[PDB]
Amino acid sequence: KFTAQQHVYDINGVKVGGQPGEYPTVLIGSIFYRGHKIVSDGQKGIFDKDAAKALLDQEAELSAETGNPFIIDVLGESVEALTKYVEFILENTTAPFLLDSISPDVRVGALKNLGKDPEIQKRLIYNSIEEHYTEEELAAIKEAGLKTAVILAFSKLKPNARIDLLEGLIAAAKRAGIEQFLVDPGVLDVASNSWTTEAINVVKEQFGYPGGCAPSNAVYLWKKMRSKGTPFFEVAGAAVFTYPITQGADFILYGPMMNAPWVYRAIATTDAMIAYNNKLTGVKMGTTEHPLLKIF
Amino acid sequence: FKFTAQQHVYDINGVKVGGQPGEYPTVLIGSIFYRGHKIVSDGQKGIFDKDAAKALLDQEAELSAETGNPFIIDVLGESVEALTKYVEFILENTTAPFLLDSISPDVRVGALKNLGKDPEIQKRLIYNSIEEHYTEEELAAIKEAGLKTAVILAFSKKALKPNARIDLLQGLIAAAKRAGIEQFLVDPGVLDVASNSWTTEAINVVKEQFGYPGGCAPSNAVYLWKKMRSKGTPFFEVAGAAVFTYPITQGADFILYGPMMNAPWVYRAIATTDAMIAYNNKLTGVKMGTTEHPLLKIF
Ligand SMILES: CN1c2c(O)nc(N)nc2NC[C@@H]1CNc1ccc(C(=O)N[C@@H](CCC(=O)O)C(=O)O)cc1
Ligand SMILES: CN1c2c(O)nc(N)nc2NC[C@@H]1CNc1ccc(C(=O)N[C@@H](CCC(=O)O)C(=O)O)cc1
Repeated sequence: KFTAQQHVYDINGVKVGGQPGEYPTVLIGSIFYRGHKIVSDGQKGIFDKDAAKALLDQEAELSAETGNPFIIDVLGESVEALTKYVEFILENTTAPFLLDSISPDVRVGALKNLGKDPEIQKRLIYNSIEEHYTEEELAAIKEAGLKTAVILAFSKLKPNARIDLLEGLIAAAKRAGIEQFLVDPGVLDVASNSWTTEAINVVKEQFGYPGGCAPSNAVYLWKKMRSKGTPFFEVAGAAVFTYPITQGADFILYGPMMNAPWVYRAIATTDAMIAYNNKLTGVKMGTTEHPLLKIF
Repeated sequence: FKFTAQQHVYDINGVKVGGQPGEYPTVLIGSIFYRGHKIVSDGQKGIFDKDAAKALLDQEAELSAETGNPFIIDVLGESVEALTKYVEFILENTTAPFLLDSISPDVRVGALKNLGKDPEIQKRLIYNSIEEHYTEEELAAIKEAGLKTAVILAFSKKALKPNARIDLLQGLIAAAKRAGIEQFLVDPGVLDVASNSWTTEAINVVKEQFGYPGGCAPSNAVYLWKKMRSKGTPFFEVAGAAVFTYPITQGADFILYGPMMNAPWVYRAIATTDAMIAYNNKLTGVKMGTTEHPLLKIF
């Protein structure tokens, strides 16, 4: 149980945040990532629409099974590609999504192209407000009327240098008109997932913002474990992805959506055990759509 | 160094168990000759496929060498004859310490008599377990054999809540000490998959207050979880990995992971959790007690 009153956000019906055991973990799957084989052209955003739709439908089916809500991590390396990717996601799921590029120019460029349909405001989450945020990003976010952003509380390493960042990143996000802050302290490698999780606990303990991370960042490149094949890679992946949840995290970017079938079953199990602690902490489940009431 | 109490680290025939989080790798305890282990043709006389049994022990040694997770064998028996034969086989076919494991105190004492005095028994045999309703005969049998390590099942129908379970110790530790036990592996018990969170909280209380190595059998309900197991591979294994790694994330020292056939996936999951926990040591100042650790092996 965290000292700070925990912020629970409703993003187009997706609840995220609260005391551990209050709400299920929100699972965030990546689509059109670098080397996503359904993409034939990452510059023009040419991709297999049948394959993309099949991933979105699988996500909805797994979400319905476990009670873990989903937000799509929509990656793009160009304004043209990310715009087409988001247009596809808008039409083919109801889920909220991350507008995700490592380039702030791609993110702002895509935002301008996507326009001012109120569906953008309701579903689009800015990924992310980072250490080197620009006044232009803040102004573009405000002009778009976005209310949720990922805050990437990461620099160049200890949890303390990550909190130092929160003018802070929260103050900057507030200037952009952001009211809902999804705090991501960043993940540098597999081993230091423990450092990230430490930063997550400070965020929830001190501020009560939802806290999460991308434990996916180095796991898929861990060839020594991945080369062992199934189910050895998947249980190692499960250990890494569930670790932040055991330390009270609210959301996980689990990497490529093709991994959803094993990720959801692992994360749902951790959620169920943590919610059983509610009986000792006095925490009330915020929803009956929870792994504890679904997976047994 | 999250626990207040100085943590006991035990050396059981070279297997280190205990410490502060990230100091030592998780000790993994696989079950052999469990009820409906299909390598047993006769559970009453203890007739088993010795080649299949040796293959499991050899696989355990290989996985242990790969990750650095040490191993103790959970030797289950339903009769004095069977458990005697199982322990005689384990003694000759591995160096690993082992749990003398029956739910019947009469079977545990019976097997102890059959095995009798042997410096190997005093070195490697761990009594599984000293329980709420222990008998004076058990304590006298344990002292006669000269055992120095026992599992303490800190569980009662009357003590479901974490604080209540550990209240049994002081008590169960006194009973063990009367039997000449010097090393206590505290197991608060696992009733179901969901209440592993309760078991893990009980492990935290033991380590916080007493500093005894704390562990459990998250295996107890996992293999009977039909809804998840019916999904098959790798869905059952990642769900089982979530259950088995959970106590370790909260500072537990050893896991009874169930049937040894599961060791290939269990070792890879637990080694990963151990590696991440040990990387925290750069911030707490805990010194890894050994270089034979997942953090230095799995990457
Ligand atoms: C960088 N990381 C991240 C983060 O840490 N925080 C936020 N908010 N957003 C993001 N977005 C992107 C990323 C999370 N998503 C990921 C992370 C990693 C991969 C990945 O490893 N892909 C593989 C190829 C796919 C594969 O091997 O299966 C690669 O080698 O690049 C794919 C997607
Ligand atoms: C009860 N539990 C336990 C415990 O909680 N604490 C201690 N110290 N020792 C023990 N020893 C026995 C047990 C831990 N080991 C286990 C737990 C469960 C199983 C198990 O579910 N076996 C089943 C399923 C076999 C299978 O489906 O693979 C069987 O039919 O035998 C097999 C072994």
